[PDB]
Amino acid sequence: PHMDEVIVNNISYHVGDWALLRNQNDPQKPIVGQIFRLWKTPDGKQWLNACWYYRPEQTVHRVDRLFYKNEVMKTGQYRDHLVSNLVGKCYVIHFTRYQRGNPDMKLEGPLFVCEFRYNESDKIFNKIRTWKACLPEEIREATIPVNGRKFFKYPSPIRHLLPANATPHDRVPEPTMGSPDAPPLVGAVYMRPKMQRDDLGEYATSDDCPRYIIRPNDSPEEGQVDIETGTITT
Amino acid sequence: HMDEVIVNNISYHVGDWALLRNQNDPQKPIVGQIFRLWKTPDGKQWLNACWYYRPEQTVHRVDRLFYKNEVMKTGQYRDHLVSNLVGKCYVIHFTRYQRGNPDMKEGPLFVCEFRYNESDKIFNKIRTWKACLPEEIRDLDEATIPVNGRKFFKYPSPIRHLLPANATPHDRVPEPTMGSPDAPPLVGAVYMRPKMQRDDLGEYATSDDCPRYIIRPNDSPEEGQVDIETGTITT
Ligand SMILES: [Cl-]
Ligand SMILES: [Cl-]
Ligand SMILES: [Cl-]
Ligand SMILES: [Cl-]
Ligand SMILES: [Cl-]
Repeated sequence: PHMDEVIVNNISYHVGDWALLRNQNDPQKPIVGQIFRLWKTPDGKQWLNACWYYRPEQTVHRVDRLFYKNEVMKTGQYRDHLVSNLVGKCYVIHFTRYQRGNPDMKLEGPLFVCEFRYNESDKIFNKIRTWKACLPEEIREATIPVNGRKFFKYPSPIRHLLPANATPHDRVPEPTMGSPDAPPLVGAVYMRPKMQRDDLGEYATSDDCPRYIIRPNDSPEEGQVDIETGTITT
Repeated sequence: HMDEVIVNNISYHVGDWALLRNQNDPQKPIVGQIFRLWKTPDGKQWLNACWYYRPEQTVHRVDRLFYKNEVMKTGQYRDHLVSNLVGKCYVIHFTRYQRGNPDMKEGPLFVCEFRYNESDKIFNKIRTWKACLPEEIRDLDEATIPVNGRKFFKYPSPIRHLLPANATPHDRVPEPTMGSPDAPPLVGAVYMRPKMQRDDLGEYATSDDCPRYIIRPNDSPEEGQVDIETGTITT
């Protein structure tokens, strides 16, 4: 609670900003996060606190779970970093909002989409339906409407990590830890029975899937696909 | 991002000296000074205090002397839940307490002369006291009431009884033992060293010399007024 701004490599950061931080577990895949607090310590160094958002490969989940192209999940981790950890800006958008249009902004980096909060303790994904309560209180934006947008969802990036002797009644596995001051080195996958009803299109094995979701190999043959965001309009 | 914190109907502000619950000893609180306060997304209120050790919590020569209520400054800037605050206190700078008294009224009176190196176990006399404070009050001037002819009783180490039975003047500096990591050491250690002839700060009981403003154990003067709580004597 000292500073309203910090500058790193000729770039400003403020509380509320979406930014990337150095990951000690993978120097090429940065931690995606949002700054909640800035300050200076007695020694002159500048510090910040960001709520960590995990990439799919960093979570523990069923092997059949599908993700959006650039999906991230919010955690209960709020961590302190030397501002010299910042490696650039990005932008995380709430899926419900992104369903209806694009952010009216000039993104200064990669765009990530979030639909779920991740319960690190019980390994449980929960749809966030009140984005506002997730943000720092001192920031609680326009949107460019798009006609009928759909989302390609893709299989787990760590689906190849299912144990050879897995069963649908296995205990939920633990993530693998690397550096203590970093996101999990790698999550883990496990097996469960199919389901009939699937309101949010979470799993590839479910009988039902929402109409705005295109599951792998469904392969439509009409519309315009945005390779980068894996979105499609028609 | 907070201005003040109210615990048990007591207001705490940055730059304040206070007592924090010590998980190694519920009746011997951590002495600290509040460097900053803030609220986390969940609403809990936090603070960052610079820890100050008591003698029993440090590693030092078995013949080291200490003032009554002496504390040392450390490099430990720790975060606490403000619920940890158990009371106010005040830490005064030896050189100041040497000339007189603080001109104010909210708890136990400690004095600090030395800062403590946790890596090499070195005590270094503090000459620039303002540099140890939070930036916000670093240049704030305080009132001191002059007291002529004040001397200090020094006291033998409270953990002298922990000297190994086979100690020598050339044994390596020992390590403290840690209890809770969310707390200062459960207890420090003592070791032996050859004594010195010149000792300006009156640090050791075996030194030939001792400055005039210090009175070592057994060296009792048969005149003057003694304040029991602080071990100060005048006239
Ligand atoms: Cl899952
Ligand atoms: Cl760091
Ligand atoms: Cl595609
Ligand atoms: Cl010593
Ligand atoms: Cl705590």
